[PDB]
Amino acid sequence: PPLLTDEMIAQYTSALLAGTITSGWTFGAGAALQIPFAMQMAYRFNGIG
Amino acid sequence: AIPTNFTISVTTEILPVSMTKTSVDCTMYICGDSTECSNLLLQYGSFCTQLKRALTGIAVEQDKNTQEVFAQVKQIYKTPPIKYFGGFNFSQILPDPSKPSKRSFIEDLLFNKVTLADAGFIKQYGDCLGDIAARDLICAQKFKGLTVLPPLLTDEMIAQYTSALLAGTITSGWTFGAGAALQIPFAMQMAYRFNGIGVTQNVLYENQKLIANQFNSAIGKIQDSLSSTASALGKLQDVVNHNAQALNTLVKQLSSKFGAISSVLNDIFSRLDPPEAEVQIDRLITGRLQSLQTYVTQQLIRAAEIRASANLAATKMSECVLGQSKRVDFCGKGYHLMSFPQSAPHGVVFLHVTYVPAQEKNFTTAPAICHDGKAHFPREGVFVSNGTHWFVTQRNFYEPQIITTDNTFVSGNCDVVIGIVNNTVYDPLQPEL
Amino acid sequence: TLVKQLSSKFGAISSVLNDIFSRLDPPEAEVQIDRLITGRLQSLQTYVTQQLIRAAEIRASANLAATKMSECVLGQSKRVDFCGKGYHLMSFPQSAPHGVVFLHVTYVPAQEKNFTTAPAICHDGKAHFPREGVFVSNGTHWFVTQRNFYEPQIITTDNTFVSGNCDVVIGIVNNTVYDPLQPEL
Amino acid sequence: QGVNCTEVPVAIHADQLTPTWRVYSTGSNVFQTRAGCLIGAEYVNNSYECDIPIGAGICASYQTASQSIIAYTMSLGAENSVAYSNNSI
Ligand SMILES: *[C@@H]1O[C@H](CO)[C@@H](O[C@@H]2O[C@H](CO)[C@@H](O)[C@H](O)[C@H]2NC(C)=O)[C@H](O)[C@H]1NC(C)=O
Ligand SMILES: *[C@@H]1O[C@H](CO)[C@@H](O[C@@H]2O[C@H](CO)[C@@H](O)[C@H](O)[C@H]2NC(C)=O)[C@H](O)[C@H]1NC(C)=O
Ligand SMILES: *[C@@H]1O[C@H](CO)[C@@H](O[C@@H]2O[C@H](CO)[C@@H](O)[C@H](O)[C@H]2NC(C)=O)[C@H](O)[C@H]1NC(C)=O
Ligand SMILES: *[C@@H]1O[C@H](CO)[C@@H](O[C@@H]2O[C@H](CO)[C@@H](O)[C@H](O)[C@H]2NC(C)=O)[C@H](O)[C@H]1NC(C)=O
Ligand SMILES: *[C@@H]1O[C@H](CO)[C@@H](O[C@@H]2O[C@H](CO)[C@@H](O)[C@H](O)[C@H]2NC(C)=O)[C@H](O)[C@H]1NC(C)=O
Ligand SMILES: *[C@@H]1O[C@H](CO)[C@@H](O[C@@H]2O[C@H](CO)[C@@H](O)[C@H](O)[C@H]2NC(C)=O)[C@H](O)[C@H]1NC(C)=O
Ligand SMILES: *[C@@H]1O[C@H](CO)[C@@H](O[C@@H]2O[C@H](CO)[C@@H](O)[C@H](O)[C@H]2NC(C)=O)[C@H](O)[C@H]1NC(C)=O
Ligand SMILES: *[C@@H]1O[C@H](CO)[C@@H](O)[C@H](O)[C@H]1NC(C)=O
Ligand SMILES: *[C@@H]1O[C@H](CO)[C@@H](O)[C@H](O)[C@H]1NC(C)=O
Ligand SMILES: *[C@@H]1O[C@H](CO)[C@@H](O)[C@H](O)[C@H]1NC(C)=O
Ligand SMILES: *[C@@H]1O[C@H](CO)[C@@H](O)[C@H](O)[C@H]1NC(C)=O
Ligand SMILES: *[C@@H]1O[C@H](CO)[C@@H](O)[C@H](O)[C@H]1NC(C)=O
Repeated sequence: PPLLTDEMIAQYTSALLAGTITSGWTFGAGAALQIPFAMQMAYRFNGIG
Repeated sequence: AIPTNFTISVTTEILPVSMTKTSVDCTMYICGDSTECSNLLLQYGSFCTQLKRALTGIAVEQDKNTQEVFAQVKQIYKTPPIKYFGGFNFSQILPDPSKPSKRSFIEDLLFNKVTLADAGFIKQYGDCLGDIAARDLICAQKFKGLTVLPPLLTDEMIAQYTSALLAGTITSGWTFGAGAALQIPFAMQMAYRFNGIGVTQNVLYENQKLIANQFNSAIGKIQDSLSSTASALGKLQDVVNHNAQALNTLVKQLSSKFGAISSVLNDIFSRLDPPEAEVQIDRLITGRLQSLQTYVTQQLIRAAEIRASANLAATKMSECVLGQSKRVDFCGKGYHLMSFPQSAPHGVVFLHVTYVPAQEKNFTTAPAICHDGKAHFPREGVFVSNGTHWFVTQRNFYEPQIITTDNTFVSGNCDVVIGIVNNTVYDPLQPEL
Repeated sequence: TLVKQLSSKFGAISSVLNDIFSRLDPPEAEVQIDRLITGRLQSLQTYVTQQLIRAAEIRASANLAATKMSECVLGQSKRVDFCGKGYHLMSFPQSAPHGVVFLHVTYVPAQEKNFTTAPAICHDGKAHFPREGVFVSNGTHWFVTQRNFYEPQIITTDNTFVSGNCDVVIGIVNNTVYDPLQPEL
Repeated sequence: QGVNCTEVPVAIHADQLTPTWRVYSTGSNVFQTRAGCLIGAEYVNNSYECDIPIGAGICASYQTASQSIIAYTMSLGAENSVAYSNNSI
């Protein structure tokens, strides 16, 4: 049997998705920082020029 | 939320680039000093030619891997005799001339934790000709035909390569990877490195001593960590363990009878006539040939993994030592600044320097500012307010500035954006006139 | 090699099936046939294994070729030393038998010149930093120019931004700033 | 490769040795390396680029009529000290 059950993998994916919605990309380089979603989309639009 | 400080952190990364080059002798391993077996072995075709030809591509590609990983500069740069790089202290990684070879302190620490066995890199016959006790693992294997070839590049040449790379990346920035080396002060280079990751230069020029102190503390910590603890250079030890264990298994597999009368050629030839000795000899020969083929197969399989690791190491080295990388989490955790290469007996070690913010604080925002019936957006930054007045800051550092027409641009009307607030913007033309 | 390995006795009388089948009774002919067949089958198995090994290297090269196509050709890579030596401009693919050829176009600086530089300019007791570029001097006067080319310009208020006081920067110097609004008024 | 010189390549008249080459191939310009001691190539002090790798940082090449094979030590590259100053670009 595999070491990691599917429940743990689901928990990992849920954590990643919640982090990337509620904090943008800042949670992958330190501590999570909250920011409204519209402003995050504006930042990404600036990113694509 | 917006941070106030930041932290300079230094990490480590280990990647193998090469493995030991080996060679085998077919006749000595199979027959072992018997003329009858040697004459009979000529009837099995070209198995030995196949094995000898397959065991040379690995040996040549090890040198190819080392050359493509380390040899990336046409010239050999040197640091100036006077060393003052804007307050930073690089003495822990710069080469030490008052010592055998030109290895630095970190490299000297590294060539003791993992160098458990340097193997028999061509040891002479007179080293162990039956004198004294001797008869260790290396000498017992050599008498069965298994040898070990020496690498093309000695450790001194690799140390010279790393020293040239590190001196070039200190004294010239990344300009030495495109054309010729162009000198530039180290402070004005860290200014570029900070300006790359969304932070202005006045952040660095007004916090230089703090940067230097944090970098020195981090380098001291990384020096202590390698000397202490379990010395996590385990990926460089697994290759050596696997090679030695495979060779040991190949040696031990020589005593199997393979369903014959005996496991020694001479006894079988002495105790039986050729008419019935032929079957036993054929059984032994085919058993030992099948035993030898699998070792070649496993070595050929492991060479692919070593090659993939070497390619990854070369890519990381080119894209992180010779320049700054914007890829996320490719070189360390955080925002990449600059990295240094160090040498290992069968690999390379990087010291990534990153930028990590800290000490965040709570705020409130607004997408625009409807003043005089027009929506004003931030040119580069974000609107924040501590509760009474609104400001424009950066995104990775807290530095408020008053709202001005200089750092805002108007676009459209203020009746379509959802979260507009009310405030005033100051035009610098009015106060002087 | 696979073709040439078909002329090996493998311990039998001969490497010819017809010769062994004749001249001999079935009880020993079958023994010789088994002796030949074992080797003639293990050789083919070895060849299959070697081909299966080479396929992986070929695929690992094809993936890199596809990535290089998609990044260098269909765009402009900013990663160092990926699409050629120097700053990348564009690439053109060409077709070769069992492969692909790229013609990377690059950009390399040629002729250099020494200069003296300063981090900031303290004019009215305030440090001025470049927006984008450097501060350079040809001996008497000071200019501002971009990093990758030599194009000096006069220092103005629309070309530098102030920050803080000029008692913190280590190597600040003295100069003047145009402030182009004043001469017009 | 793999053997000390120690007179053993000659092995007394070369008639009791497995190779049947001439004794001239055993007596010539003798050089000792880390990968086994080499016969028939002269050693030169100057360093060039590697042409025919030998091992342990030793290369051989056929260079000047053209003389015999010369064995040297490979050169990593040229020398260039960058004129670094703290107010220069
Ligand atoms: C940002 O962090 C720095 C250091 O992490 C802070 O400077 C420290 O200030 C305390 C105040 O007593 C001193 O005791 C420390 O010695 C300082 N650090 C060093 C390295 O000397 C600074 O105060 C922080 N800024 C804010 C706004 O909190
Ligand atoms: C850079 O760091 C090294 C530490 O590795 C400093 O060397 C130490 O200097 C102090 C005082 O000069 C001595 O008491 C220590 O014994 C030194 N350590 C070693 C290992 O020699 C060095 O001084 C630092 N650079 C500067 C400019 O101070
Ligand atoms: C929010 O920040 C602003 C900017 O500093 C504050 O405005 C000044 O605050 C200082 C603090 O004592 C006062 O002395 C000044 O008189 C304020 N400026 C003006 C124009 O009145 C503001 O007070 C801060 N808000 C809060 C709630 O602390
Ligand atoms: C800020 O968040 C609050 C909380 O969700 C928003 O209030 C919601 O607004 C939507 C918009 O129609 C309504 O459908 C929801 O019913 C509201 N929530 C509740 C609990 O009633 C608010 O609109 C947000 N601010 C802005 C400017 O969009
Ligand atoms: C910002 O100020 C404007 C005008 O000063 C406000 O717009 C007025 O909103 C009221 C809502 O009760 C309307 O009755 C008025 O007709 C609007 N003015 C005009 C000129 O049309 C706006 O509401 C203010 N925004 C905030 C967040 O207070
Ligand atoms: C440094 O550069 C400045 C500007 O390019 C030079 O100043 C000008 O020099 C020319 C000489 O060709 C004179 O004709 C101009 O009148 C000068 N302009 C001013 C405003 O004085 C300066 O000579 C250069 N210095 C050196 C040492 O080369
Ligand atoms: C840059 O210019 C400033 C202003 O002219 C200089 O500051 C003054 O320098 C004089 C020279 O000794 C001192 O007597 C004054 O006390 C300084 N003013 C203040 C407010 O401290 C500054 O010295 C100049 N920079 C250099 C390197 O000479
Ligand atoms: C910001 O506010 C939230 C809710 O009031 C609080 O939980 C959080 O700790 C605050 N952030 C910081 C950095 O204190
Ligand atoms: C700058 O001057 C130094 C000596 O002062 C010299 O070695 C160097 O070559 C000069 N720079 C260029 C680009 O020639
Ligand atoms: C081996 O060669 C070396 C030359 O480096 C020589 O000094 C030594 O006497 C030789 N013999 C032995 C047994 O080491
Ligand atoms: C050549 O090198 C040897 C030792 O490597 C040294 O004894 C000799 O003096 C050198 N000769 C020259 C001309 O450099
Ligand atoms: C910059 O270089 C000069 C000359 O080499 C030296 O006198 C000066 O001390 C250096 N700057 C600092 C801050 O040490």
